[PDB]
Amino acid sequence: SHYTDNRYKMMECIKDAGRPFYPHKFKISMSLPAYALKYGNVENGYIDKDTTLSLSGRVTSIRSSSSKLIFYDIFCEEQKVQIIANIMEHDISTGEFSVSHSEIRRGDVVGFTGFPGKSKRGELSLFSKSVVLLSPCYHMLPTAISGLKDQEVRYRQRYLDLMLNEESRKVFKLRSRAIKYIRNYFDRLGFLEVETPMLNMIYGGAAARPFITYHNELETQLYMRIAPELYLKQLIVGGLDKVYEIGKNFRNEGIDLTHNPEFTAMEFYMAYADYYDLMDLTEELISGLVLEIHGSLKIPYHPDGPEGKCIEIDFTTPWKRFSFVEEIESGLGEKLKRPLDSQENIDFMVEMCEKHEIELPHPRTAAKLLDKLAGHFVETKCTNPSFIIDHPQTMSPLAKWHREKPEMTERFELFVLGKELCNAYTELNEPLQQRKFFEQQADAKASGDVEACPIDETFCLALEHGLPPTGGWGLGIDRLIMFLADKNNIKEVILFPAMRN
Amino acid sequence: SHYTDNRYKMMECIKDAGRPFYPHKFKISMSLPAYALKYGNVENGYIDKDTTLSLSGRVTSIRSSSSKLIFYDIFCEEQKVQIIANIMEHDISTGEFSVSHSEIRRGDVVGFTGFPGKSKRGELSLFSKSVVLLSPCYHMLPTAIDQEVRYRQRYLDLMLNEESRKVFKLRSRAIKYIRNYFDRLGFLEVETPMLNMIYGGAAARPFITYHNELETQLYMRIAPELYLKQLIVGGLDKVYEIGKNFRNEGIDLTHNPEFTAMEFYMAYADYYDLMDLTEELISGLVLEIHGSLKIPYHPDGPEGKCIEIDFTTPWKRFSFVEEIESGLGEKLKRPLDSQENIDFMVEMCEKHEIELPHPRTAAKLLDKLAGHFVETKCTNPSFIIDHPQTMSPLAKWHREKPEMTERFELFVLGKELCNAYTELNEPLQQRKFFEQQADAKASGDVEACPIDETFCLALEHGLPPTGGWGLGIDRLIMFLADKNNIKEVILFPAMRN
Ligand SMILES: NCCCC[C@H](N)C(=O)NS(=O)(=O)OC[C@H]1O[C@@H](n2cnc3c(N)ncnc32)[C@H](O)[C@@H]1O
Ligand SMILES: NCCCC[C@H](N)C(=O)NS(=O)(=O)OC[C@H]1O[C@@H](n2cnc3c(N)ncnc32)[C@H](O)[C@@H]1O
Ligand SMILES: [Cl-]
Ligand code: NA
Repeated sequence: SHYTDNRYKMMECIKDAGRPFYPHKFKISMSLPAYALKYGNVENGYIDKDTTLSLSGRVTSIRSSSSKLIFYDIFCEEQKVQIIANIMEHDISTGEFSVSHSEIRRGDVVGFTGFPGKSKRGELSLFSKSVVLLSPCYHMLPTAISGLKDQEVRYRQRYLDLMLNEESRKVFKLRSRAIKYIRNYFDRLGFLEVETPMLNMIYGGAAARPFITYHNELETQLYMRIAPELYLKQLIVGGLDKVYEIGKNFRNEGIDLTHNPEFTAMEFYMAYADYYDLMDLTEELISGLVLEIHGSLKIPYHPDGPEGKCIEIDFTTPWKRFSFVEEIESGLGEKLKRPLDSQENIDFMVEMCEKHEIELPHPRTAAKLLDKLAGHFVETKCTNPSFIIDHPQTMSPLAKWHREKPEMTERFELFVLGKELCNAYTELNEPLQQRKFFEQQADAKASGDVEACPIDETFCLALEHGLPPTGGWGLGIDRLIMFLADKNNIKEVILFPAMRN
Repeated sequence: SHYTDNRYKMMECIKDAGRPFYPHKFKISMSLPAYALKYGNVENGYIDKDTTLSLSGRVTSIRSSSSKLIFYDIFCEEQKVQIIANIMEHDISTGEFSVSHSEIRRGDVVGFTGFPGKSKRGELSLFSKSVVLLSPCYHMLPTAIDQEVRYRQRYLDLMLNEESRKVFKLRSRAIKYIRNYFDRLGFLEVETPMLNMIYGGAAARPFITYHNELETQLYMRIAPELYLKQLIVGGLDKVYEIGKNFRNEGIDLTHNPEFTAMEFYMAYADYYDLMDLTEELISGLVLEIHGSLKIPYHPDGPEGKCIEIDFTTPWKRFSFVEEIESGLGEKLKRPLDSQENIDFMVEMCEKHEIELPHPRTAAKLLDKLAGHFVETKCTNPSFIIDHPQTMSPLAKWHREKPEMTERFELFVLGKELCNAYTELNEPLQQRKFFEQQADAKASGDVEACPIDETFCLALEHGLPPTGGWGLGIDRLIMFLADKNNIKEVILFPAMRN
């Protein structure tokens, strides 16, 4: 592009002519938002020639109306301000007027000094005496994201999206706001926020394939964590009673509209809670947060982008419960075989998948087949926030056996519009069973289940020191933002999402 | 261990007799802190047989004073309560008195139900009618805190040693204060990728991993710097991030392979602004935690000697090259990255018995000299300033000093806490300095970073004048909590073997 080349040449001409080249420090008098706050309500034509002020931002517009007069718009911290540069007011010690302004291009980061007020037409303005080129833009910028080459430019060059698209900036402010609300909710309950390792000698705490790496000096392989669950429960053994953690998990899996290989999760562990308590807390936290952002519990959503239809999500509590096995059997019209992990039920579930054209998982463990059946018959019923509850033990190796239902656990997942938001349970705190389920996990992994975890002996030893009855819970922060901010693509709520190619 | 095997045998006998086996839910009437608050003032010997309460904690002591009377201490949420179990009050529907209590051991997590009050001797007590085993402990616990056990079994350290719990509460309080400092300034907290196609932003060897679906090698981030600056190009003006970095390097008293760093980027700041902010932020936090700017520190552990660290402002500044030349009694050769000065710095390291770096780049030699001559003088919080450009590939050239940059490091007791600078925002130079890093890496420098074209393209869209800054949260907690081992401030630190 000839434009980038010429700009470099211009900057070389500036630097070798002794003129301002990338000044180190520009001292603004106030922000542009502060400027609009102080001066936005003056009368049209008002100017305070007794006050000199320095302002800075990115040039979004240049218009020379005459040989004597140049109009700029600059933008900074969500505020636009017009600069009126009149040759009569020009500080000639900064160079001749026409030379000073010939160095400026739309998109440049620049400073101005001048008198505050309002043009006779009512535009909030600075009547400038000087202009300083702080940081030039070397590329021709479009006017909006609509002028970009493709819309993947928004994700690969996020600075362009943030520069040109106010809706993108709003998303990441909302994301911060929601996380603040969430922290405050648990801080007020007396929780302690902790950090537990993202480098693990043994990965665990979820059904997910890990990233593998290696520590040279300790001569050992490590896994990026797929979940903090196993460390956090050890803190409850240690007596901290209420802990939470907000941070990244790493899952070496495919990317789609609701999966990024790193994502932000919150987990908390509350001694003496069970999953009934956790269901009530989930409803209270999420509906409070929805109310905080939206002013009611019925919020809009565009499932096919904003050129599509607009639906309503109703967060009114209490939310519907679906029982895992019962809702599958209602969809099938017959019962699963018992025990659920028998070879007989495994064969039956295979024949049910092929009957209902459900893509088989690999390998064909009972847990993975149950999950496929659930995704087909149950998760698709979850339009408004719904709990899917009481998952079979065989697919929940860390959830405590259900106090009433054989073969099930005290577990729930929260689903919104068929997408999973939360995973939670009464915690398994019995070491014999826990060891047994770890062995079954290790067996599945050895059979090719890349989402099954190895046995963690350190964790079994911790349970032998006595984990109090405890309730635990995990939430996908990014997926929460998708719903709060009305995005159907997770790449909209992560600043630098993973991209192919 | 016979004790562990025997406890498994007890729990099977319990399960097979239909007796309580890991109850799913125990509803406490109130917490032990709440119980202490409500009844801790009643007269001695007082008892309210009209009020029945349920309490739970971990058993810390069992005294079976007679066949009819058993005293327990339970502990939960930092509060101890005594349980007085008299056979005449026992709910025999839960088992005969002797059978119910034969199932409990020290260290078990248990619940009790009974009447509130105070023993005649004046101890806050529950006069219990029942006991329920909630989660047994299968191991004999010591009265008190190898001491490497504290780090490999952190739950035992927390269970038994209040000081360990105090540290991690202090850590939380400190991070809260820091978030609040920047939130009130209008900063926006952000999250940038920990998996990187290209590592950069620091001098460190990365961890290497691999994403199978995309068939691409990846690095874990050594720092978020390059992404965060892209956010200032995007116009967010004031951002910060608090999270893990990953560095594939040796562990010692101040290094863990993952650690918690805070970085922030402030449009229109330079490094003099950032020095003033560092002073205000840190001294205010020290004063908040300690009630003065002079605090104790034990460099050789708690039984060793105790010194005083003084955070009174303004803090000392040391100029990087000038202080080295003071220590040498002679001047470095110019330019500092010429082969002549590289050879001269090698001579100076041999003369002063400073171990040589590999490879022997100007930058790493300069670092070794500074480590010997300048970092050692930083007892109280001190800024080392104006690093040569050759060791500062992302820092903007000094407005006055040739070959130097507008950079500082904060040191405390000879340990690095902060690294900050006026950000380089001129793309031509930045490309040149990335090319020199790539050359160093190709010559064997495993801490030099490859060229990141996506960052250079970002700078061509115009990065405002900006000041940026990183802090090692863990190392800060070390001084605030008076620990000389980074393993004391990280819940699950990395361990050898
Ligand atoms: N002891 C109770 C269980 C706690 C949570 C458990 N350790 C766990 O990790 N569950 S999870 O369901 O695998 O992850 C929690 C949430 O993370 C979200 N998640 C999972 N994978 C991804 C990906 N790849 N991107 C984004 N969000 C994701 C989703 O909302 C899940 O409900
Ligand atoms: N643009 C301004 C520069 C910002 C910081 C820069 N990106 C950076 O990473 N500097 S750093 O010095 O490499 O890391 C910041 C701090 O992290 C701390 N640190 C570094 N390595 C470790 C390790 N290994 N463990 C613990 N703490 C560590 C130490 O306090 C450093 O001052
Ligand atoms: Cl002393
Ligand atoms: Na309700």
